[PDB]
Amino acid sequence: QLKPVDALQCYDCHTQIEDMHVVGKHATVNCVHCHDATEHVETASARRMGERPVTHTSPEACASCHTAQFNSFASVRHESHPREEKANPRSRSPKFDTLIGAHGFSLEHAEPRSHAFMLVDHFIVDRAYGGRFQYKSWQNVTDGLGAVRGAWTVIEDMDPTTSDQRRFLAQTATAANPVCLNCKTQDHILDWAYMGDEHDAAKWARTSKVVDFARDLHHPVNCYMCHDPHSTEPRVVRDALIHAVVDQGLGTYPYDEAKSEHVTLTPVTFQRGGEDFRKIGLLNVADSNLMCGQCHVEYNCNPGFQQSDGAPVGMDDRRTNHFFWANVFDYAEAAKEIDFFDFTHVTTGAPLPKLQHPELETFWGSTHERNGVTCADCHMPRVKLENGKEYTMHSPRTPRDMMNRACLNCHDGWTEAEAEYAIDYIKNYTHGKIMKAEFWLARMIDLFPVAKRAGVSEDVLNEVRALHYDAHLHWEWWTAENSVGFHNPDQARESLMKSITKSKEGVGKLDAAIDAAVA
Amino acid sequence: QLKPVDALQCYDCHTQIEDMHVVGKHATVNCVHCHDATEHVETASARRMGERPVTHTSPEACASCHTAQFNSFASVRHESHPREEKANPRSRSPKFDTLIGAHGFSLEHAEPRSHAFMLVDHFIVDRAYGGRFQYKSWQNVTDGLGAVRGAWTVIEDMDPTTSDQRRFLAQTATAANPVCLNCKTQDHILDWAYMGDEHDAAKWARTSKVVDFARDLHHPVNCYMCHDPHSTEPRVVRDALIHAVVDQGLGTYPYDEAKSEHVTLTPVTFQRGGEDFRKIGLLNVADSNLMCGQCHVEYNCNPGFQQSDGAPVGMDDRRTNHFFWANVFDYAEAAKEIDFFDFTHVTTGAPLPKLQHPELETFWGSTHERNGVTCADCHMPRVKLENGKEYTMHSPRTPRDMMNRACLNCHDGWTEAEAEYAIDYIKNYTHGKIMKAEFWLARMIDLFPVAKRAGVSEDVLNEVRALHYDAHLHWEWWTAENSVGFHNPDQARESLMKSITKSKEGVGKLDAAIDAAVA
Ligand code: HEC
Ligand code: HEC
Ligand code: HEC
Ligand code: HEC
Ligand code: HEC
Ligand code: HEC
Ligand code: HEC
Ligand code: HEC
Ligand code: HEC
Ligand code: HEC
Ligand code: HEC
Ligand code: HEC
Ligand code: HEC
Ligand code: HEC
Ligand SMILES: O=S([O-])[O-]
Ligand SMILES: O=S([O-])[O-]
Ligand SMILES: [Ca+2]
Ligand SMILES: [Ca+2]
Ligand SMILES: [Co+2]
Ligand SMILES: [Co+2]
Ligand SMILES: [Co+2]
Ligand SMILES: [Co+2]
Repeated sequence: QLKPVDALQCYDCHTQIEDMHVVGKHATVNCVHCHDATEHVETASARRMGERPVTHTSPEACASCHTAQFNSFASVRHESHPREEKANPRSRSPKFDTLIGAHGFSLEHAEPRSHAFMLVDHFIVDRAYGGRFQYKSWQNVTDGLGAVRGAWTVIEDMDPTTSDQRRFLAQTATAANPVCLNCKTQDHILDWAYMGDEHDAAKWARTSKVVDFARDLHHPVNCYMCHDPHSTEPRVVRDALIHAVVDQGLGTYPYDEAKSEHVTLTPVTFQRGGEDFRKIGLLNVADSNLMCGQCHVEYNCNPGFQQSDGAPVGMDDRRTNHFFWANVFDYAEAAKEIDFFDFTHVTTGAPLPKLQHPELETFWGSTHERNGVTCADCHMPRVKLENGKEYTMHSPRTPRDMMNRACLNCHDGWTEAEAEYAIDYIKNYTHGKIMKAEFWLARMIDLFPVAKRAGVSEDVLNEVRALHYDAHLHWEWWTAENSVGFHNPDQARESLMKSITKSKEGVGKLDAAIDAAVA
Repeated sequence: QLKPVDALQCYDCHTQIEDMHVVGKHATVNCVHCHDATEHVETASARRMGERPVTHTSPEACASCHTAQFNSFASVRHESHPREEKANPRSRSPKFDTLIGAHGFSLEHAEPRSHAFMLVDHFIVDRAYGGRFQYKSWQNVTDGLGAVRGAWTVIEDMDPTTSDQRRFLAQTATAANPVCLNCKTQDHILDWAYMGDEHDAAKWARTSKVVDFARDLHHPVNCYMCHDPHSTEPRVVRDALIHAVVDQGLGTYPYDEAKSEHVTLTPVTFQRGGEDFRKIGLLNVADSNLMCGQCHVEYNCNPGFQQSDGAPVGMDDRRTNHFFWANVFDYAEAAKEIDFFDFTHVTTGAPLPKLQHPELETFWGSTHERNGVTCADCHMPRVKLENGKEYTMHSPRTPRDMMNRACLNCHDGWTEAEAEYAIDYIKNYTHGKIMKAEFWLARMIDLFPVAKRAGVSEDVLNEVRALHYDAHLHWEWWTAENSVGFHNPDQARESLMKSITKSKEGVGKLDAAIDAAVA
């Protein structure tokens, strides 16, 4: 090889970048590391892009100076069970098939594994692209580094000649859409307007042909999702998160006004031909809660339906790219606010929300969050070295693998066995309430066809359908959320007991109605 | 089983015991645990003992209520190399046979092993009783609990019919005498007057037939050596220690007057027929430096000779039970204060001191000692229990076995590997200097016969004999001291460098004199 460009020349038309670049810890880092802009420079004016310069979005673009963080970022935790289906007695949600009915998640919902695989896994999961995309080889499942280097080096398209979403295997679904990708990659960061709105400068939008968009995307969880590449400063880039914090007025910590003042997101808008195009959110502190909260939150990234009239809410509507940014007890109200539900249960006919990994919103208010602990403290701490610069690890994983750093540094009276035991006590307890919430909800769901077939009245079914909304929300939050209660045990406990209460109620109401109908 | 005695009835005559017993943590502990005094009570007067009560001196007498401490006390560290001779390229003093000459230690000087064996190893070492006492079987070498229960359960006497010290094997010596036993056992605590003086009330004294004494003795390092059995309070019982510290006013920390004020021995004297018989030294705090310094010090416990006139100093003289109570740099002067040396080197003719394990006097003034660390902090810490009362371990051993407790609790920036490495750095460095001090001293010694045979003058010989005393002292201190410099690395270094300097001077004078003599 690389030959530096004259950055001062760049600054002549890129004051917004200069202001970020010259002030930060990348002041000495030349644009050529991340951009090829020779023809751009030859052809541009301050008012005309000329040739579009290339922006290198590979995490490997950072590995020439930050190999340690890159290597950690690419690493694979073999102990994290790969491709393990949750609808399964060995996993999170043994009754998930009954509970979720014909939702796309019924086609496959595996447990999470290492970050390196996130784009790949998104592409190949059975629910996403109808089986269109597949590992080139079952051997490829191990290759975290190959995945980081580019999805398409390890997976393949069954039919590169067509772009339509269809099933290639009988038990697959085509739930993927362009919004999904925002939590898998930011390769498209310069090609996607804020919120995924259609925009003249945006190749890709909420309404794009997701198969064509998929083909343009390569790298998982880009290094620049958390670090501004020009200033180095901590940031978020995820549109829905900025929208929640800023546009919705909710603040960084919606349940703590002081903390929302202590931890700040400063939006920065970049323009195209003078029009607002894309945004980022500069953090005043490297708050991993927000960094991780770009993805580990409950969201819409899918069409749905309006609670008011059942009208479809398709990808063209911003509500299909939305963070609720709310705890489990506020979720129903948040969803009601945007007049939105995900799906109608196939058996019971109840409009339902569909819950996805609400780790941040669960973590809010927990003792750990109340005390200033962030996701990275337990999942992504600094390495420990007798004689080394102690950099931050970059592939988040269970604190079980690093108990001294993750727990024992703070809990200095405990042994590693005790700390793990405290984890398991909570997880076990919660999992037991999940099993009971599933038992009861499944009972209620199973009673629906009996009720309908015995001629139970719409009024009664409609009451149960209402209960089903809260029973479902207050169960699924917990199979969706991946800490099995650890992140907020009192909350998991209250919520799951609520789900069970609702479900028992619906069962009693169904039973009474069936017995009456039959009498 | 045991029936409690009427303590009050004892207290009528035993007023000092009452004072100690009723006020401490053994107030509820009946005399019958440690004494069988029925015939005594029936026969005693205010002044005559009458029938002698039995005192149970086994550590096992404490085990009924202090099992944890007893079990730890009896435990055996297998990794402490057993019966390993120091005069050995694999051990402390490869040139020891040259350096110590005809001294008794030349018959055997093994490295220390676990406390449980101390009395047995004293009885059976080749230098002690002419090989009279032997393990009943080589199998018995592992039996630490057996040894604690009584030496004579695991060892035997080659000739119970005679009491004279003589060799039963060709390469043994009969170095033992009754003073030795004070650092192996206190079974004889009621049978030995303070200092081992001949005394009407003492069955055993400095001048006793040691073989007869030996047969009267059973247990190692009795629990009551450090704990008063009546009050439970920390104490010492070793006469020569109390003599140094209290009688001679040298203080518990003779190099630190302020510390000697803060750590104190309060003498308590017990009489027999109204004359002073035995003493203990009650500690104001449980300072294990003083507890351990009952044994881990440099001492006389052997006949020797006067520096002034060469006259023998036999067991009758109190100097044969003496704690020098001096660091390596003050030792020569302390030996002069008692006009004493141990042996004449068989080759050089030099009067020499014989140095034995001066761990405490080495420890004085070390960084750790200065910061109030004690022997037990590194060698006998509390056990660590997740869920138990954490008692003190009671078989002292290398901190290598228990680094978290011994080192890493105070040195929390260090890993176990780092703390060991620091240990090894000092031991290696020190060992290196001991090997060089050996090389030079041996070279000096070996030159003496060449000098003598060349006709070198007594004046030159005498001057090199004076050098030998210090060359020896500043060498042997360190093979005697079992930490290989760790206890005081800067002192070991200065002193070993002094030994070397003296030896090189000695060699230079002998070489010059031999050269002149031959020419
Ligand atoms: C004026 C003569 C320019 C100079 C000198 C440089 N750039 Fe530029 N650049 C310029 C314009 C008018 C635009 C378009 C802004 C808009 O309204 O859209 C750009 C764009 C970029 C981009 C983004 C391209 C994209 O994918 O949207 C990059 C990464 C970029 N420019 C980099 C860049 C570099 C590294 C330069 C020095 C080698 C440089 N530009 C000079 C105008 C001008
Ligand atoms: C890697 C460490 C980078 C270096 C060094 C430089 N740039 Fe950059 N740039 C980088 C990325 C990954 C992106 C995508 C957007 C994001 O925020 O991550 C960009 C973007 C730009 C743009 C477009 C900004 C916009 O209007 O949307 C421009 C104009 C730009 N970069 C210019 C630029 C210049 C001039 C640099 C040398 C001073 C430079 N970049 C260095 C990554 C990296
Ligand atoms: C060398 C040519 C680099 C490239 C390519 C990338 N980074 Fe960098 N980074 C570089 C330097 C010399 C420094 C300063 C280090 C220091 O000691 O001050 C940095 C710093 C960072 C930081 C942290 C700044 C801090 O707060 O300590 C980050 C987060 C960082 N760099 C990120 C990063 C990313 C994401 C990159 C790929 C887009 C990247 N760097 C490339 C040198 C270089
Ligand atoms: C979107 C770009 C994400 C960001 C930002 C963070 N995470 Fe993540 N995480 C994400 C996905 C899509 C997955 C599943 C990946 C797959 O292929 O299955 C994960 C997974 C995890 C895990 C589990 C890893 C394992 O060993 O199973 C953890 C512990 C995790 N994520 C935590 C985490 C932390 C602490 C983050 C901030 C530092 C973070 N994630 C950001 C998506 C994204
Ligand atoms: C950010 C708000 C995300 C959105 C948008 C999408 N996903 Fe996601 N995904 C996210 C996280 C934090 C995780 C790990 C936690 C968990 O429940 O696993 C995931 C995980 C996946 C996985 C791996 C596990 C699995 O379900 O098999 C896949 C295959 C996946 N996600 C696919 C997927 C699809 C198809 C999406 C659009 C409909 C989508 N994700 C969006 C974060 C986010
Ligand atoms: C959000 C999920 C992140 C992603 C994506 C990347 N990094 Fe990171 N990085 C993150 C955190 C929480 C931290 C620690 C910040 C703190 O002050 O506590 C870091 C730190 C760095 C650094 C600084 C040195 C260090 O502590 O290791 C560098 C140079 C860095 N990160 C680089 C980097 C690279 C190269 C990435 C892609 C491989 C990358 N980061 C992604 C959070 C996140
Ligand atoms: C320490 C108090 C933690 C905080 C801070 C965060 N998490 Fe956590 N998480 C924690 C535990 C003990 C567990 C269970 C892990 C185990 O081995 O049993 C988890 C689990 C997760 C997971 C699933 C990981 C896995 O099972 O391998 C994820 C995806 C996760 N946590 C994410 C996450 C987020 C996003 C956080 C900030 C909002 C966060 N965790 C903080 C402990 C702690
Ligand atoms: C007065 C009639 C006494 C009574 C009542 C008890 N004891 Fe005694 N004892 C007495 C004398 C005069 C002596 C000699 C020492 C002295 O204090 O002058 C002793 C000695 C002992 C000893 C030490 C024995 C030894 O081997 O040296 C012990 C252990 C002892 N006594 C115990 C003891 C007990 C337990 C008594 C109540 C059962 C008791 N004594 C009563 C005088 C008298
Ligand atoms: C073990 C826990 C004991 C208890 C209970 C009692 N005694 Fe004791 N005693 C014990 C030992 C090991 C010794 C030897 C000396 C020493 O200080 O360790 C003694 C000594 C005595 C003596 C002799 C004191 C002297 O003049 O030399 C007497 C008189 C004595 N003990 C009395 C005594 C009484 C009356 C007790 C019940 C109240 C008692 N002891 C309990 C061990 C233990
Ligand atoms: C039961 C009949 C016991 C006999 C035999 C021995 N000890 Fe004891 N000891 C006993 C009790 C009930 C207590 C008090 C426990 C408490 O903490 O309240 C003790 C205490 C001690 C102590 C500790 C004093 C302290 O400062 O904490 C010591 C050092 C002690 N005992 C020593 C000891 C010895 C050496 C024994 C054999 C001679 C012995 N004890 C026997 C109960 C009993
Ligand atoms: C206290 C001042 C002691 C006197 C009196 C005696 N010994 Fe000793 N001995 C003492 C300690 C602290 C140690 C461990 C340190 C060491 O140099 O090993 C020992 C060790 C022994 C051993 C075992 C190692 C060995 O030398 O083979 C034996 C066999 C031994 N001691 C015998 C012995 C003899 C024969 C004594 C009178 C001449 C004698 N010891 C006195 C402390 C003390
Ligand atoms: C000196 C070399 C000792 C020998 C001989 C015995 N013990 Fe001990 N003991 C010693 C120390 C340094 C300590 C810790 C004191 C402190 O305050 O830190 C102890 C402690 C005890 C206790 C108290 C409870 C505990 O800490 O474990 C008891 C009950 C005790 N020791 C009993 C005991 C027994 C039964 C012994 C013979 C088996 C014994 N001690 C010998 C030092 C020494
Ligand atoms: C005289 C009764 C002693 C008392 C009081 C203390 N120690 Fe000792 N120790 C003594 C001897 C005679 C020996 C040699 C034993 C043998 O048979 O060889 C020892 C040995 C040790 C050792 C070495 C243990 C090993 O595993 O090799 C250590 C570390 C030691 N001693 C330390 C020590 C401590 C800390 C003491 C006070 C708590 C202590 N000893 C007292 C003799 C005596
Ligand atoms: C911590 C700062 C210590 C203090 C306090 C005491 N000792 Fe020590 N000792 C220490 C070390 C690191 C070593 C070397 C052991 C090793 O494994 O390398 C020793 C050694 C001894 C030994 C020989 C033990 C053996 O090598 O197995 C003895 C007999 C000994 N130390 C005795 C002792 C005494 C009596 C103490 C108080 C005067 C004392 N030590 C304090 C570390 C420390
Ligand atoms: O599909 S993702 O949100 O788990
Ligand atoms: O001989 S003793 O002092 O080891
Ligand atoms: Ca959702
Ligand atoms: Ca000596
Ligand atoms: Co599993
Ligand atoms: Co999931
Ligand atoms: Co050895
Ligand atoms: Co020795």
